[PDB]
Amino acid sequence: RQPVRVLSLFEDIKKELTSLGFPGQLKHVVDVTDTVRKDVEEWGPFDLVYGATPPLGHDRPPSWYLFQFHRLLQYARPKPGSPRPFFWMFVDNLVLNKEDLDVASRFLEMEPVTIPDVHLQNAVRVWSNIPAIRSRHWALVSEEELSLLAQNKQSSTKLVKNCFLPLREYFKYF
Amino acid sequence: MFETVPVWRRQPVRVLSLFEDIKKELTSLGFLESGSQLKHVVDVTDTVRKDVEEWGPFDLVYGATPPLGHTCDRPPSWYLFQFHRLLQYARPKPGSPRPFFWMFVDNLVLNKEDLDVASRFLEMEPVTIPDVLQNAVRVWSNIPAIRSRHWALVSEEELSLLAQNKQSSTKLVKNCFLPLREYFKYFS
Amino acid sequence: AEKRKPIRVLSLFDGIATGLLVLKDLGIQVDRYIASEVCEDSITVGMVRHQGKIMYVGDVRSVTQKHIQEWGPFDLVIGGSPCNDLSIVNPARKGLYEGTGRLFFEFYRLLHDARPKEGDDRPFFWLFENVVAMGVSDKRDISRFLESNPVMIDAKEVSAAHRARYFWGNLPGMNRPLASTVNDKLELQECLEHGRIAKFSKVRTITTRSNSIKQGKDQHFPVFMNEKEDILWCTEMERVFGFPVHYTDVSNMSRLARQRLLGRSWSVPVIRHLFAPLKEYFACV
Amino acid sequence: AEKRKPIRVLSLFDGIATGLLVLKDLGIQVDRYIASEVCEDSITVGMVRHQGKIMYVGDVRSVTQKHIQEWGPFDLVIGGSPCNDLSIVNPARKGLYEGTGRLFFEFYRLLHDARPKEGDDRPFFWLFENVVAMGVSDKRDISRFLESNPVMIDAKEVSAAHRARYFWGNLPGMNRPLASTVNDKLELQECLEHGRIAKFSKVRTITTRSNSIKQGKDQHFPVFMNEKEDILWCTEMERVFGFPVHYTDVSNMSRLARQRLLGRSWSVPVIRHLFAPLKEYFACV
DNA sequence: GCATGTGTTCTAATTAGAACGCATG
DNA sequence: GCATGTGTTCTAATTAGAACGCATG
Ligand SMILES: Nc1ncnc2c1ncn2[C@@H]1O[C@H](CSCC[C@H](N)C(=O)O)[C@@H](O)[C@H]1O
Ligand SMILES: Nc1ncnc2c1ncn2[C@@H]1O[C@H](CSCC[C@H](N)C(=O)O)[C@@H](O)[C@H]1O
Repeated sequence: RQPVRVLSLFEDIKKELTSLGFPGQLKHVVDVTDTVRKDVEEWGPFDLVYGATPPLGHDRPPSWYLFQFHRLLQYARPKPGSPRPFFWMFVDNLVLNKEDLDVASRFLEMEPVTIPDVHLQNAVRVWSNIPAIRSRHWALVSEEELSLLAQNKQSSTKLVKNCFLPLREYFKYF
Repeated sequence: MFETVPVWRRQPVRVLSLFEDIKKELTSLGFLESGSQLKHVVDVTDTVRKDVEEWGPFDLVYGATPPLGHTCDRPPSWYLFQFHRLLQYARPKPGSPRPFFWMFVDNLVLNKEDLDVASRFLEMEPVTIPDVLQNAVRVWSNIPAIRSRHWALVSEEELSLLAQNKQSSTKLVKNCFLPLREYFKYFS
Repeated sequence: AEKRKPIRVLSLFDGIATGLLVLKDLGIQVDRYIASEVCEDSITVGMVRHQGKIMYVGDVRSVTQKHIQEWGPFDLVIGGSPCNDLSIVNPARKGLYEGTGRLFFEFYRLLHDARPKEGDDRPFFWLFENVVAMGVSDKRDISRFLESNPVMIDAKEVSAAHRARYFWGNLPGMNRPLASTVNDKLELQECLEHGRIAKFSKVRTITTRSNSIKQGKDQHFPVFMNEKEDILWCTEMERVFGFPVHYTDVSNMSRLARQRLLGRSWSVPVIRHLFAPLKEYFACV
Repeated sequence: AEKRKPIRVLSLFDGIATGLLVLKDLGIQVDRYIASEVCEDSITVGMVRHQGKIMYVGDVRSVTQKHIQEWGPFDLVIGGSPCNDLSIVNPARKGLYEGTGRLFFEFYRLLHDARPKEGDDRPFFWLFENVVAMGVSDKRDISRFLESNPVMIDAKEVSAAHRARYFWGNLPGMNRPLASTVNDKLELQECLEHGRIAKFSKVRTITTRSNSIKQGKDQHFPVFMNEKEDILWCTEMERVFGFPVHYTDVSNMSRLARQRLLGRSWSVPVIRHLFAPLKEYFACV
């Protein structure tokens, strides 16, 4: 089980991936506007491609992050026949409106999973080809409460880092 | 057909009078013997060409709009168009020996646009014959002495006024037939 | 004479030059085609579709006898005066002697001026068209002034629409029955564009009123398209009337302006039938 | 030697089916022409003018990866996404990422879905069109997503109108110099109806704004006709764009609806110049 | 350069639709 | 008989024209 090479877009995840126990093997790019195919190729192969919209209330159209993610994700795929395991994950902090969410599902060719935090408090949506993210039956949470959470957030991460958790099988730990 | 002919060779005029009868006028002037020549027709709606030919050759075709009052059963233009129709019916063959005259008289019933139509169909502008402004009439005809003489000028503004007084409701006016005396026999 | 000569035509109330279209289609050579018309859209269609062959002379009431003698002689005098004061579809019609009805007498006047003098054997033809749905008194008076009884011809026999029209004239064989020719389109279906279904075999009389294209007391839509109701398109009305497709597609005219022109015009195959025996009397390039 | 086969085309934002019109003009056999379009006026023009050849599949956002593979393989993928939020003629444009501007990425998506897999060397051509007069970053971003720079082609050199457009793609010889042909109407005078005088050689870019048919800051009338000035007619706009005359005369559309379609459409001779080399790769008539 | 533009919006004119109409074959 | 009609005049909906805009080749 080889280590992991991660391409990080917009948001750095070195601090979250160090507790994960997953030179450096993480390429982090802030804005990807002038990032062409050869640039992504030159950054070596990748096993995990991560991308996520900025926190609620932080400069760019929300769809931009999604479209640019898709573009670089296509740049970073391996050969058609599968040499090893390839993983990608796009995370939204509820910035995306109803329109943007359906665009997100159309381009990534799958429905999103809703990630809640209660004991609503903080929530996150996730598009991913990880079979482990999908089949976990998370506690059901709807939009109406997520919306109220957003409305109450604009007036002003854990299990999402456990969305990283089931990647431990794939690579060396610690 | 303009030229005058010697007295003895002239014939008693054959007259077609439409809408209004003028027998009394022509008789008083002496165009018709007091022993009864003049065909009078009130409604020409069903009158065809063969009827007119059957009614014998004509020398004078007369037409006149009814005088101001309720006597206007038909639209004012009806009299003009019908007059034109039957006039064409009664024209002599082109090498015609005798003089052929026609006349249309308006007693001011005709509005401006209808006057324009009348002049267009008869191919000439009317003559205003004022007898006084007591009375006045507009006259279309191929009779030279009528288009030639210079009567007193009358104003449309003055004439619209006569129309109003006559709507509220003679000798010299009957001199439209005067210049015809030298063309037909005269009885007296 | 010696040989046939190109025809000389006086067209009163010419509209969209249906007469010239029909003369051209029959191969009849045209010396001159003088048209009296006042509508700008009509004049534009005639100017464009016939490349300035037509000599336009404006209002019919401005046509003097001196003009007829100078522009002539004419071999053919055709026309169909306005009927918006004659047709009983207009509740406020003013009759033959008022409004636009009296424009008929202008035709009677010019026809009289156009006729050859006494002793002139030369062939002379005239045709006057108007509607059947008029007063019995106005029909009577028209017959009297034209000295002839009309022939009733419905375009339904020779086209895809009801159009009962009276025709006064002296054209050879006006009285003969109408035989359908190979080229005629007798059903509404033949007039529709691709992918359109006719709900009716023949449509009714098309007027300038927008919804004259709807059928019956119930005002039904004439065609089906994609299982939805629809009216006739302009190109389709043109086929129904017998005009070439896009004949009226000129001067950025709207559907209303086009139907206004079509609704006043003659059914082309009817005029073709009436004009057909004239090619014997005139040159045929 | 394996014979050439008829072409298989996916057309996104088809409009009035200019693509199919050009391909048929070049004599290229077309097996299937699958088009994505939303505007009912556009679809109607397409259905009628091509007699129902086009398979309409509706909104581009409803076209899936699986549908592309099931309807394919495609030889040619063409499209021109809306520019009402791209063109700098709109002071209220919302940009490439909002409004109708984001529809561009739908083309980008489906293009990727239509590409042959690895190891597949079969010929695959594509073309994307939009305006020169757009934001700098928007042109860059489009170039970034398509991984290509555009060729600039102005219709002015092959027709009677200015129209500077960007073309992304891999068509054989897109860069190559343009050449005049026998049926290239370079002058406005050649586009006008009979009896109408052209005041200018070329006209400026025609848009959905009606007065874009007038010229200059002073908004001059382009044409002279019979003692008056006039704008272009629908037929003349069609000729200016290189479409067949009366191409858009369908479904009772007004001048504005027709110019709305033309305003968005491609310049036909330009598309012919771009599609011409495809004659070598596919079966011909 | 600086003047041109796959558009949007607002106003008066037209459109497209519908009511109204009754004498006529 | 009873449906029909080369029309006219009402509406709410579109059309046709003009003002607005300023970054981009
Ligand atoms: N005063 C006038 N002088 C000449 N034409 C007139 C006129 N008043 C109305 N018209 C025209 O007379 C026409 C009557 S409708 C007849 C049109 C023609 N028969 C055709 O087949 O197209 C209308 O086009 C109208 O524009
Ligand atoms: N969501 C969508 N799906 C499919 N077509 C769409 C769409 N949104 C807009 N369109 C269409 O995209 C077109 C862009 S204009 C392009 C027209 C075309 N290139 C031609 O030659 O005519 C418009 O016709 C518009 O109706």
